[PDB]
Amino acid sequence: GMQEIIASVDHIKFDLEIAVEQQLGAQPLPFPGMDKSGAAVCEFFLKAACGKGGMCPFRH
Amino acid sequence: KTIDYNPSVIKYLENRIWQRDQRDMRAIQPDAGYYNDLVPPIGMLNNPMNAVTTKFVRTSTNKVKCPVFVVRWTPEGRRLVTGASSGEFTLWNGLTFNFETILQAHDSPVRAMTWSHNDMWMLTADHGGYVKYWQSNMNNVKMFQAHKEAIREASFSPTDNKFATCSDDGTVRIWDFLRCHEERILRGHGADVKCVDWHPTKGLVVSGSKDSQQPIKFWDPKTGQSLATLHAHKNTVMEVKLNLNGNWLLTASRDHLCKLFDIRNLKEELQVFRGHKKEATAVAWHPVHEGLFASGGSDGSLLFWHVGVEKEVGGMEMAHEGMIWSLAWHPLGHILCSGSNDHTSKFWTRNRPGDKMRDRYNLNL
Amino acid sequence: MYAVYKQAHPPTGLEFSMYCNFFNNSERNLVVAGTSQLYVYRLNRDAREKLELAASFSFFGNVMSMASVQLAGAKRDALLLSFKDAKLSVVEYDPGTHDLKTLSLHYFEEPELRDGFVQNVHTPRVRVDPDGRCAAMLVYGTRLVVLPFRRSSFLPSYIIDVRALDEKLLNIIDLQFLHGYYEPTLLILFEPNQTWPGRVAVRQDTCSIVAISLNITQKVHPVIWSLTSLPFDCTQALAVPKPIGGVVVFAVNSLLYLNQSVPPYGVALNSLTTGTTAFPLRTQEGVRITLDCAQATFISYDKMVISLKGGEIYVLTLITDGMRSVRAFHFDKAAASVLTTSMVTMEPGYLFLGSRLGNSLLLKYTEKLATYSFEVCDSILNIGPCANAAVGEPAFLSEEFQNSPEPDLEIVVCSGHGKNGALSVLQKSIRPQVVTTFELPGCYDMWTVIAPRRHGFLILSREDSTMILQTGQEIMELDTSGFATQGPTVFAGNIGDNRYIVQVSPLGIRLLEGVNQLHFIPVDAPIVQCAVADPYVVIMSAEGHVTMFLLKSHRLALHKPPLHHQSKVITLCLYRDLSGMFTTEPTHWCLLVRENGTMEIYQLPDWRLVFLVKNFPVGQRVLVDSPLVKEVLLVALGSRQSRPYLLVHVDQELLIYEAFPHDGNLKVRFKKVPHNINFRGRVARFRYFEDIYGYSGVFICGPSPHWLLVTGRGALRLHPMAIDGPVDSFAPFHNVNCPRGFLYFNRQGELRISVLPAYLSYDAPWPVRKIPLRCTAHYVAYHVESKVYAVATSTNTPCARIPRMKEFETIERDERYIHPQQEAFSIQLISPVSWEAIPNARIELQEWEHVTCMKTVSLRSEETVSGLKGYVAAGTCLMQGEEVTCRGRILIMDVIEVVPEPGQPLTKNKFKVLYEKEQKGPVTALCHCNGHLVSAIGQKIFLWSLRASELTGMAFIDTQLYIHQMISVKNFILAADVMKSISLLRYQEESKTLSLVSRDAKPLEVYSVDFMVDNAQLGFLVSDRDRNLMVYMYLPEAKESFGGMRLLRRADFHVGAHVNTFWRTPCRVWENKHITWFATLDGGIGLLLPMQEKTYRRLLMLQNALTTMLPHHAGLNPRAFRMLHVDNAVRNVLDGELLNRYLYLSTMERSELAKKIGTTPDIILDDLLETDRVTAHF
Ligand SMILES: [Zn+2]
Repeated sequence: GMQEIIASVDHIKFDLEIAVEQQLGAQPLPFPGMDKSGAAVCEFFLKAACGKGGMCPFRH
Repeated sequence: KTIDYNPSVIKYLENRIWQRDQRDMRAIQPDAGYYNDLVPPIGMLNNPMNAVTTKFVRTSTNKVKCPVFVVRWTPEGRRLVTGASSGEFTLWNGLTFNFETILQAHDSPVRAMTWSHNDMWMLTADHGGYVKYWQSNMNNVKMFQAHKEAIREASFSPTDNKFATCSDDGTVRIWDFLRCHEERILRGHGADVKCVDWHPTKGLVVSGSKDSQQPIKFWDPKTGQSLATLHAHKNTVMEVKLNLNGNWLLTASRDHLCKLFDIRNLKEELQVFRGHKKEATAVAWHPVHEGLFASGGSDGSLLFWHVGVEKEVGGMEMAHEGMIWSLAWHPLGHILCSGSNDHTSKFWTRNRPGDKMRDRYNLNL
Repeated sequence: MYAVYKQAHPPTGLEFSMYCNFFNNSERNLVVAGTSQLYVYRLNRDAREKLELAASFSFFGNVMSMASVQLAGAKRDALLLSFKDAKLSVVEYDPGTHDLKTLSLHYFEEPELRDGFVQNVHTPRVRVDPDGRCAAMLVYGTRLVVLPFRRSSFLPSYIIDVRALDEKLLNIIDLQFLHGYYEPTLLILFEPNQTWPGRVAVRQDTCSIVAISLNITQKVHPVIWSLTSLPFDCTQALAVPKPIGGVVVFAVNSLLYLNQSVPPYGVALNSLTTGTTAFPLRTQEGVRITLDCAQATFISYDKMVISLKGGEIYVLTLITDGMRSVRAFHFDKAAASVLTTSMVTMEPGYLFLGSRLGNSLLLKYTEKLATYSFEVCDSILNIGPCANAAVGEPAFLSEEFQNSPEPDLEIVVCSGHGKNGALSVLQKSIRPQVVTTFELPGCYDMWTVIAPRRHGFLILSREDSTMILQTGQEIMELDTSGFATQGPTVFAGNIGDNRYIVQVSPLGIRLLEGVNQLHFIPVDAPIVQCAVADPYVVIMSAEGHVTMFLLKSHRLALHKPPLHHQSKVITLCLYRDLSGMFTTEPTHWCLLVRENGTMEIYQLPDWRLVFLVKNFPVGQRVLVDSPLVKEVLLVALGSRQSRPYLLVHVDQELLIYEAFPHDGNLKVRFKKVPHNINFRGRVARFRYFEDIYGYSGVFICGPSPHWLLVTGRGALRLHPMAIDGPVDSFAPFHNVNCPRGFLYFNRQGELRISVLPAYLSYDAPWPVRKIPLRCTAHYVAYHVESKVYAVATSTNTPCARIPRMKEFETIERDERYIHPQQEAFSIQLISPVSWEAIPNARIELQEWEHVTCMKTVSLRSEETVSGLKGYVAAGTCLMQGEEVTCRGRILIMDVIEVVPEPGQPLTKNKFKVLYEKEQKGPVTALCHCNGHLVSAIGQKIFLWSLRASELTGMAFIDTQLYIHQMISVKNFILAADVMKSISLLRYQEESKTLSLVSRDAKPLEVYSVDFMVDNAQLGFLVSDRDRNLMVYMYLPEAKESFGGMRLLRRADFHVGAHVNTFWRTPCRVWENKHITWFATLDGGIGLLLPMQEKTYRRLLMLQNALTTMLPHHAGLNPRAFRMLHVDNAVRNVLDGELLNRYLYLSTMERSELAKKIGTTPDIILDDLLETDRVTAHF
């Protein structure tokens, strides 16, 4: 048993994981000063490819 | 002192495995020794009487000692927020109901406060006619004036994109949440409008005003055209609350009566809830039990009713020493809060089995 | 996105029981029902007593109440079944079809009857008048449907609103028709002003009884008798039979007898009545019990048998006077038994205890020395509520199968509850235990004979020769004369009474006594098939010629069968009938299939035609008297060969027919048995065997070998055996080295000497070994590096202290005080080698600690060459009432290997606790994420790193009310809330941030969550309280998800059972798919298999056709049942249980249905069989 070994997924690339990596459907953060909360760290900002600054829905 | 719902949830989860429903649930004896056999109201769906919270827990009051108009639970029950006449939000813990934080939110008394269906936004109106937007962390993000007079109540749409406001100007105005732009202005109430409610799923607006000729009106928010007029009460309908089943309209009024209507058939009244010695002001449907709801009064009476029962299933005639403004149920449904004009807010929980109910709120000792 | 649901294991739990005339009015049968399963049993007095399964039916809907009635001039009792919301189906057995016939289905699902209450909490409760004048079904708790019966068999029903009935009957706790009345009198026990335990100080006597006289003709229902001051805790009522009459009302703390004329009589069963009841109650002496959740039935008048919570059995005696007026109660405590959900009295002396919590028991009671003593006569296996399931590797697998590339797995299930809690080991397939292996290429067929109970010879047939192996303490090739070894053999077997041996060759027939040969008469087309049963021996050639041989005292005689050759005979079969089903002591029959497609059964001694099927190969559902069938086998199975079964080989399809009686023609009819067995020198595929490890059955060879076992229970079992691939030949083997084993050839020419494993029982739908624990099994976790199972168990101890906020007050009460049950938890270690618990490997939890979660988790470690280490983690919570702040502990356990204690081999494995510390809140859920432990503590979800013996926190996030279930895959944690649905989380290792990707905004009471893995699509399978399966997808580009913040419901399915545990296995197209398996709380196992879009559309058209043009049991609608929450839906999950009805259809009906749905039967069958094949795990 031990699901990770009998049913391995590491060879599978999920469209769901692609969406979070490329930030699909990342609407601009509304109400400037929203301060957000549970937003993840922006992957694009790490490699300096984030057009939105302060206006992005993700942490920078 | 503490009311921790976790032991009830754990017991429910364990009983959930081997009991099909409450017909397989082992009965709790009316003895003090059976403390760990209690389950949340979701466990006892066939017996709504458990959620008749006539057991006093704590009187939560501010240091300003000012009337409390609206009390609301944080959508995950972690905190409770009270809207006071000083325009402040006071936050109380959902387990040990202690003071946590205080902030000067509005410049005028907070008459309206509601959370979006998604647990992201808290919309609050005030006596000056402004509407404020709030984050889960109590951060203000937007501020605009919706009405030139006092706003009484606001209600959200199922998708939270639109909301309605009721004011003393006699007009109900539909707004766009993202744009803060009014889309329709609804007229037909001759006097101050005291309550507005959005239909839980359907695009319907029910409103209640002081106008005796037009006590309750139904609106079409997209077109802006009134759909029906409901001559329910003869004096200042104070509350309109549509049940989440989308079939029942609950109306409290100054005529000492609470009424229930089937919004599909408004010719007649389903039920009249008599038992308030004085004006009926507050009301709140139970989140878990469909037919159970609690109502407040101007003398301070806090009563409990169930659809289909003539008389009250419970109540406390001296719950508060002033008019009860707002009634808020905990999301789990085991704690009821009450904001009253007596400058205090009180928490009520289910009565523990084996208690001799001889306290000041139930009997005489 | 798209998927199909298949039921791997049917539900085992039972909830309803009655003793009615199911088949005819000359015998009464035990009719029991569970969740969508109906079983009819017979009582066998010879076996000792054992329950024999007589019929079994499945419904597209769960039964909510069951009852029987004899209507008018009827040949059997009709069955009144109720289904959730408002449906009443009247089903009667069909003798001509051996199936359920629906007499009428009544719908009462109108909005006006619901009174605005969208959430239905009142199950439809069907009650029947003892006199059979009417039936009452309480609908929604307020509408009373009265179904009159004519004294065309039914009368138009009317609905009585109990609210507008003189008084206002609210709530309604129970309702029973009373005995001894001129008109149907329904006694309703209700509660006009409801109260609950806790508010009793202000409301005590709330229950009331009202007896209403139902006038059928005038539709008037006046009240004739009423009481109003009954105790609040009344739970159920039982109508006392005619001689005494009245009603016995069960209360939690008291017992009441009520009648129309005499004053009420009641007694207090414990001291808890004081201060909570003003009803006049005497003190019953010597009795300290509780009747809250108790099943009772009347074995006779003035005596009642009551099964309490905890399983205790009491005999309640109604002590009366000369005027039949109850004046006292006598309680006698009999032996304890299983936790039961229903009770019924069989033939006098027998009492069946239906149970969905542990095995249902059939009891026998005898008067002792008044008093009675109970003994267990039978037991129906029940894998109870599957709280949790663990997948693990079996400890013993043959070295031959060690190198198989498909993993060997078993399912261990936490089943039962309380005293009936147990561990169930579940394996779908049979794994042979190979003793020794022979490599004998060129042998295509085998036969094993009995030499003058033990098998003495093994006959093997080659292309042009024959190998004879003599079996004893050693197996050596027999080169001596006597056996025809110069050519291939058609058949070899035992003739007479296992005293002689018969060997068939294409040249002729010979008789053999051990190694000696008696005589050899040539037989002349060459022989291709022979059938042997008793002295009668039939021979079939290649051109269809039939020759018969009789063993005349011993010598084989010649008798030409008189048969007109209208059509060429293509296959033959012989059958000995020991149970007298073939009525028109042993009798002999010959089953014969002709070329034109007609099956003919003859009486063997005289060859008289008694049975004929006009179109046999098409596979008709029911065979009634008057292509290219390859093999037929007619055998009687069960106890004393009671159940005749027909196995047919035709065009890559297997047909199983169950013979049932139906009245000079054979008074027998055959009903097709649904199955999922795929068939895609004349070697017989069907090998009948008796006594392989005590089991009688038939082995089916081919691409998918299966075991067809029927024991004395009478239930057909079909267990696959594919660990060694396709099997060509099979034979039983009873030897000194192979005791009661079997014998078969692998497709590589290898010969296996193998026996059935002993630790499993094959009398169940799955080979199962149920390990009693005497306590409640909560969670099971399998360790891989130690190959053991960790189980969290709890037992009930009497509570003596009350925590206060921390002080404890001792509960000081009276002697007649019922102490509350306190659960004490322990973690056990179970060895799969011997399924007994490992000694000294038990960890005891604290006094009030409750194990809320226990999982095996892979965490990062430096000592292991791989990243992960795989510990076992447990989360606890100190339940000490709502007045005390609940906090929990995290228990990280490692199972180590130590030197075994002398004389105790199992002591090699022992727990090593690395982390046991108090947390900052209740630990409610656990999982792992990339080697990090994820714990839901309170209203936040934390992520820990295990290094040394201390957990370091990495990231946390605020979450919903109460997270109970939580699973993760690839840094994506899926957390479920008790009533605020599911939430998707993401962990970024570089930034150490836990973030909420999306969540379902709509409220949902979630039971358990899993993942639906496709080639590239990741779903979120969700189970809810409303018995539904939901698949959620993260679709940021979709418009419904505003910004990727709303999880979108993409697939919907209503499984009629609650699901609490999930697991996934890879497919056995299908490139990167994983089957999502689940075990229901009703004892069933199901799977959800992802599927391609085009295949889904084709199978959906097939499903719609099956729903529309096929009648169903009880008249229920398969589509409506599978609709979500009906008792905004996205029907993207197919019903394999409904799709399986295409396999059960004949080739004809399949052809017309394929023509209607615009495709072809071969394509539909390929899709269905591929779905069946990819899910053949365990
Ligand atoms: Zn960014």
